[PDB]
Amino acid sequence: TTTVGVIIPDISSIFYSELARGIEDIATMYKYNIILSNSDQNMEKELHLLNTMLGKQVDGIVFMGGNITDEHVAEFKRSPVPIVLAASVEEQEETPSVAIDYEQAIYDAVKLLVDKGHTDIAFVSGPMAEPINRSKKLQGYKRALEEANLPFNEQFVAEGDYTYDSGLEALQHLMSLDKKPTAILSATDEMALGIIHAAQDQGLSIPEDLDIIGFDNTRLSLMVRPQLSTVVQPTYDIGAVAMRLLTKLMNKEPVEEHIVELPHRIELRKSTK
Amino acid sequence: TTTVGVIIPDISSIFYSELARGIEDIATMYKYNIILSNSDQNMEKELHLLNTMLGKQVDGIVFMGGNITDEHVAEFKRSPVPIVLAASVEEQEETPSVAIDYEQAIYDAVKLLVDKGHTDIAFVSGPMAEPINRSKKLQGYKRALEEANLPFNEQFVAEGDYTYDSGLEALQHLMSLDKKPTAILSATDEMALGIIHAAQDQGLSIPEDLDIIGFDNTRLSLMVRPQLSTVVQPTYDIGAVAMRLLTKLMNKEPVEEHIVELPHRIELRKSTK
Amino acid sequence: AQKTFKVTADSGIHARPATVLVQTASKYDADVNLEYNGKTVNLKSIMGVMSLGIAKGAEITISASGADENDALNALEETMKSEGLGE
Amino acid sequence: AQKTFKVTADSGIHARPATVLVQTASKYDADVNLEYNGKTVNLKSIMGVMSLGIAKGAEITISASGADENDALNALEETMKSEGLGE
Repeated sequence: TTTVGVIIPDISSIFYSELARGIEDIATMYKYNIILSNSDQNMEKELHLLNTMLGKQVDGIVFMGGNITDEHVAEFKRSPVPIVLAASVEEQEETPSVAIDYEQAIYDAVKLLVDKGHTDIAFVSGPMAEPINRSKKLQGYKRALEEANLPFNEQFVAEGDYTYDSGLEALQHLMSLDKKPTAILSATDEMALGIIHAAQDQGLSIPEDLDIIGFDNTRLSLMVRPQLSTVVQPTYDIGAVAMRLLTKLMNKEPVEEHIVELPHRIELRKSTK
Repeated sequence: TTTVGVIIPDISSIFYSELARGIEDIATMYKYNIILSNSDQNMEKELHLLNTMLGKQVDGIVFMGGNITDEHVAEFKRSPVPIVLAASVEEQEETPSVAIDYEQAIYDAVKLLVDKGHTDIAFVSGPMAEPINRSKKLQGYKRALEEANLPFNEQFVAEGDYTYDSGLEALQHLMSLDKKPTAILSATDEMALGIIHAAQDQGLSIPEDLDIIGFDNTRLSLMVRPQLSTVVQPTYDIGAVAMRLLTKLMNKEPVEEHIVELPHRIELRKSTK
Repeated sequence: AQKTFKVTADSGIHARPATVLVQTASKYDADVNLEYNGKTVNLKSIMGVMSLGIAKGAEITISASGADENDALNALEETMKSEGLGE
Repeated sequence: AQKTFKVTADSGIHARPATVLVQTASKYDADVNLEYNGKTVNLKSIMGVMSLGIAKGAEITISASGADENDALNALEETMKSEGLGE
């Protein structure tokens, strides 16, 4: 009875716990219970939970994952209940989902840095095995450079894992190049924190020696010195809009576009000149 | 069928999202579904969700809250299903609960600071309206000073709200005293982050000018410069042990002590000399 | 019923505060709208409201036509400051 | 079956890694124990294991008596490094 399942990689995540709160609030508002399950991004786990959720007779599901394959897609379509993706990327774009335009956001961030005089701009992404990184965020980075008539050099792309440590190492990696970047854009705020501190551990001054821009605008953006300039992602809203869109599907009300892109923007603080 | 409800103040919390993950893992391990609900620490909301959870025929409940009144206590006892408290304080100590000894932990932290030569030691707590702050953490602070033959002066106690901002203001408040403290113990890591940055915004050097010790040892402890010395609280474990203890109650297996206190310790980093 | 405000909250019209305002507007039969940048949406619609992406500093207008329109605008005005969103 | 290790992980024997190890020990009929500081607990017991509060640098001993005791210790040894807990 009136219950929806929520598959999420890790509820203890600063990002996913916020998305989850947004989902729950709208779920409470509309009288829906929430069965929460963690997947750790394990495909077998995700597909299994999907069938497991059905066993509990859920009325719908909100799915969050960093690797949506054609197999996930088919499973989502054949599921007897409505499914909505939140903060996730599905290249095929067939499953209703709510997120922002990651490609544009990164593009905007890079363009900004370019308009400021940067030629050697670096991008610290999340695992390239995830479409959101390799197919969206990296593409916005590529497009911005190409549009500014700048070459795309792999050396200016470091691969992190969303972890604070990866950001620390990401920075030390990039500063090891013969030609270091003068600006660094991180696919995440937590990695951006590591970059800033690693830069400072090596004696560099932010924003002086290096312009740094994060991505998401989580509270972590304010808990750093200098405070992080970041791309804003209405994380709570994505969860809310996702659950709300799901309730429309479950109550068969009119759906104007199943693929929703909430607006983004850039909050400039002190990590950029 | 095999489902337990989980009442939590705020799932987006860095602390509560970790407790929640621990609960879910053991819940998955033992085949229990999890109905998650946020209360925002609103008493009427908490008691209401309690009866609401029962309406869903849950087999047990894990409760987390900062203000457990005699009314909560009675409601927990009369509930037809087992209830376990996690990371919460219940002065009456009648309801099975899993946590650490907050009183001792604070005491140990203060004693440490004293053994180092500090005479003017400050404590930044959470809302004093919460027993864990006024009845436990503040008591450990009081006992440590009294035992070291030091007077208890209210001026060295600032009230925060767990927020990073409250820590910022907490510090500015304490440094406004005619006689400033030489060491500051925060009831939380996020408030400890604010204290450090506010101290640095005013030109002070940590640990040089001020010894700072946090509480919890969340990832936030490592994401600061200098890295925060903190009291360790096995947060994930509390969630795990809470859910595990609940399953024992729901399956009527032998229960050796309903009031569990997991061990704590202190991790010294660079925010202390 | 109608009134214009200027968002003060740093987070603009988003998250929990946005949900609260929407839940307030929903407690009335009157049509409650939210005008911003020439785009008008149902103030009782989570998707419509959050889709506007209202940042700090913006100017919005809350409409309300119906029986309880006056009560609506009154409750919303309260939520706007109650939730520290704008004035 | 038996073997001593020294915890390397900074977080010691706690959280997810602790749950994993316990879930590994549970996949066997043999009694699997965990000795530490003179206190022995059921390695299949979440409450027993996490109650020891094993920090980084400690030395623990994993026992196992029964039919699959050998397989048990073998799987656990794997989990210890698989989960980067100790060696």
